[PDB]
Amino acid sequence: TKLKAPAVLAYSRKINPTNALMFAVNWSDRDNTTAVMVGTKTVAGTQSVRGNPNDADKGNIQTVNFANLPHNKNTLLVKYNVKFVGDVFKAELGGGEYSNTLQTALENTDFGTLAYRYVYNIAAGRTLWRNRVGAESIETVITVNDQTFTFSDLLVNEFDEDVDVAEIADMVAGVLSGEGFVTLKVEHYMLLGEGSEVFPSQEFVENSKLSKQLFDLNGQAAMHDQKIGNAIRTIDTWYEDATTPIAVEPYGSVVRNGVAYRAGNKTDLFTLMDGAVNGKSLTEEDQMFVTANLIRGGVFGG
Amino acid sequence: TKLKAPAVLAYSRKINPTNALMFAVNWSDRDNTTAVMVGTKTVAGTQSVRGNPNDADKGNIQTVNFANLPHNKNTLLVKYNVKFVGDVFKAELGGGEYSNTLQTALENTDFGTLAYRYVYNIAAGRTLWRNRVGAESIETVITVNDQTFTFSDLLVNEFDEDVDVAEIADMVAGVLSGEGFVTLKVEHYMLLGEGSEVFPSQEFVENSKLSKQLFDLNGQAAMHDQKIGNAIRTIDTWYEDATTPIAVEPYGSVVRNGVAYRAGNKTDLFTLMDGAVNGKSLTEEDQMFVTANLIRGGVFGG
Amino acid sequence: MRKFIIVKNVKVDGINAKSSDITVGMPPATTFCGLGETMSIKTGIVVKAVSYGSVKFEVRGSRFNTSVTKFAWQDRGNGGKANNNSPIQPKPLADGVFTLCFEVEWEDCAEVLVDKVTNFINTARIAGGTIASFNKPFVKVAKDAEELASVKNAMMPCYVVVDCGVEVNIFEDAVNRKLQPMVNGYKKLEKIVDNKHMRDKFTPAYLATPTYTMIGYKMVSNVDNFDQALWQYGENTKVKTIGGIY
Amino acid sequence: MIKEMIEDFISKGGLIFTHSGRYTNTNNSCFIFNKNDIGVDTKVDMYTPKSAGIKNEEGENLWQVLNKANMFYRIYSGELGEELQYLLKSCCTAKEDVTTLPQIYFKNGEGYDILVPIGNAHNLISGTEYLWEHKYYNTFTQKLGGSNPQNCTHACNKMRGGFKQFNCTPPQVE
DNA sequence: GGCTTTCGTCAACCCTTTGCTTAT
Repeated sequence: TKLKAPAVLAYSRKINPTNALMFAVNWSDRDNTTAVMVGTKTVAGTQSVRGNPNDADKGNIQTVNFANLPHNKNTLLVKYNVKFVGDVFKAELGGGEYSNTLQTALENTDFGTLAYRYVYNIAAGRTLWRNRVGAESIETVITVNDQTFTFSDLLVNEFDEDVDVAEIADMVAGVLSGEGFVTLKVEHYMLLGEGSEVFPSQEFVENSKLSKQLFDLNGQAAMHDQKIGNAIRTIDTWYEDATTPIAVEPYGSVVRNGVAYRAGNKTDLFTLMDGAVNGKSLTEEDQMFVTANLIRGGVFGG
Repeated sequence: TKLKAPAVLAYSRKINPTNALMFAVNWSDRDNTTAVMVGTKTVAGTQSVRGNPNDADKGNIQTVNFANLPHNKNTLLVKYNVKFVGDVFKAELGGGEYSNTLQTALENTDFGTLAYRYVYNIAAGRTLWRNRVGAESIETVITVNDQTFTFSDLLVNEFDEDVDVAEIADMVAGVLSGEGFVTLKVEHYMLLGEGSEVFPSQEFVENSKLSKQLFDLNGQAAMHDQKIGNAIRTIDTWYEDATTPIAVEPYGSVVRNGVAYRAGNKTDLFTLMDGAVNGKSLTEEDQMFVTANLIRGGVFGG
Repeated sequence: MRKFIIVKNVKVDGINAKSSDITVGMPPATTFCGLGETMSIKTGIVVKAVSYGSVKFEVRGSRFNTSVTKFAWQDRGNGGKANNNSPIQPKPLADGVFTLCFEVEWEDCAEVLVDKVTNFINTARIAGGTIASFNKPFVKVAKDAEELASVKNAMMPCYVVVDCGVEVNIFEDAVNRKLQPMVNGYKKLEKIVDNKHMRDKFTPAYLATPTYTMIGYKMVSNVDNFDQALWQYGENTKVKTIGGIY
Repeated sequence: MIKEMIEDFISKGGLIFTHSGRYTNTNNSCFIFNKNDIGVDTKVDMYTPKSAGIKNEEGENLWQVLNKANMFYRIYSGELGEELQYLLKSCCTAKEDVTTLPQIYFKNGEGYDILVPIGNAHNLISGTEYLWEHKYYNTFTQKLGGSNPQNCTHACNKMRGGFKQFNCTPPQVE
């Protein structure tokens, strides 16, 4: 009757950022890159917890990891490379009569708009997260192969139409819709300010003395590759009652807000994927969602 | 005469690969071989499990092993040895009036083509798998005894005719048909990029701390020797409706894709072997397949 | 006169760590004694005693779980089952670096022994492994008891096991004595009558179970003797050291 | 009902053994009972096809009631009658299947002796119980049978938490 | 008369979380 997903089935990651290294430069002198080193700050606070109002006149001492620009440098350089790998519908695990009837199902999907929203999320600078707030002017450069594109001020939640993001979108969608790879060496300049607070990704630490432990390779302030790759795939404006782009999770999940935007409305990855395998056509914005999840990868069968 | 099989017919592994050892070098200076350190990364994502949509508003915290190139080096160095031993038609268990008459039925295979597709998988770089995707340039250095061979651009799917793969193939075929060892000190270089993720073999373990455990030797990243061997024996393009080479197995099966390409159609190793011993006219491809499994080895219980 | 040929840094790659059903890790002394007897059959040099060591050794896997090796579908009449995965029997693997010492009566030159060994080690597996790269064999002699111990010192960066003796059993002597077991031999239970499916047919065949001894991994330069660290076969199919219990 | 579960056992299949190769490979079915190693703390094992059997209406099958409080030695001596003695002794027999079984040579002093090492049942269950109850932690864990531990033995079927193996890792230099 | 495929049977845990020695 219906063609089911294999019990072993997985897709590999097709947007591969490096762990971003976060440097300190000036706005005019961008080639004097010093390393923003993560240091340790022990802070005297105040105990303010929603349950206990009796231990509210005491004050907790929490040691945290901090990251600031040096006071002679007013611009945070965030350096990473984004590897857009092709062969999107080629499943790593499984791949018998379900990953091949879904490749032919998502054969006319709008890969160009998907790549435009990806390289726009790298180009508006959404892969900086909290690093963008309180910045006088942003400037990202994307040095794709023997080229260089500069985007100063792009709107974040609105995927506006400009021609250089369309150029990198075309040369990425000539890889995502086909075979091979394309790399984007991306440098993010934010005129934050001299000595301003710099926000890395903080590590998951369990039973550690630090209340906040930032990511570091050899001491430098750094952001996780998964944190960049989440913000690249914040392209989903096609869920029910859509107001902002969220990451393309299989259920439209946002763990920050504590709600899944595509679960329960029969608009998640698995029901649309099963419908695409079992004959039923999908909307263009839903075809974009399912092949965006195939770009994202994951255990897509159980 | 119904030359019926023994209970267990066991052949030794005639390809003897070692564990790959993952090092970080630069593309220009390939002499500062620093070890690729297996690290410990704890992630925060979302659940996104099939048929579990009421848990999709939650997250999952998964400690994984990760191996990245350091952000001063931009080329992953993969070092292993491949020891082609030839005693192909000699059995560990059993062997008499079944292995000898198979030896005098498999004496006229193209050992040169088998050694060619054996060496080509070491030369095109199929031993890297997901280390091979996204690489700008995959230059492989094979050091056979006092004879350094280099290869820089080979299509991993099609066995296109090279003039230096065939030179290694002659001595590997002379050892496989005869006796001895022609051990291949093999050096792989992949221009992946600065700080790109490398993909070691993952251990099938039952680890409580880690959800993905990568193979580490002393702490340096490594790939499994049977994984390398599975890459080398990925020569089989002689099955029904052949598209891509698969590993030569007794049933021509890959458990990863969930399909067996040489089962249920009288083209398995045991059916062809039984025809070979009772007297048939095997074609060149399915004779090459049986002697490729004999180099692969394995207990043949039943 | 004792002629000790020492090979060092033998990177064996794919050692099946299942020495027994209760011991998983370093291959036992029966493995290295069988390797010495394999060299005795293949080349011809009569080795009567063998030592070994551990420059590095990691059983691949987690703290309490070894890596489960995936199994290939290798069985007759199992073609309808080959589409799914294969059932996996317990076989842990381990990857380690070994030093080795042999005690051989060669009574000949020393640059031809090295090679009646390098032409064997390149075609031999140390407990199902794959010998990746080993340092060049070097023959050393022992005249007195201290010449021998200029060889013990010569197979260095390593932890040679010493026989420490079983008191009552292995489980009692593992938690009281902080120590670990190792298969030092096998005990013949019954006689196999079906020799049609065996390795040789002519050699008498016995069903057996491991018998264990406990061992200690003293660094070889910290061992007082080296005859207490030189394993050899015994009488009731028991490998043992010449210096006995440490 | 330790007389009923014995005629049960024997009918279904019933092979009491203190040594088997099912702990090595589950495709084995070789079972030998050694007469000379039965001691006061010797934990005996059993096998039926698909590990079939009926419980004692308290939740325990034949294996745990025969392993609890030296009941196997109780019957084997004859403290529960000689009508249970002959049933238990006719249960313990022999089986030979070197299939899937490692085969190594071992010297006899003046010749060789091809030798098949099979696992010990007392060693496995007794090691799990003792190294759990005296908390030995430099050790491994192996679940025999895979995802269906009713295949190998009865110990497998019951102790599905996993048999414990010694961590025989040596020290590493540097 | 085996013989080789596929479906039908039979189950049920309690877990623990670094040193082993430690260089001629």
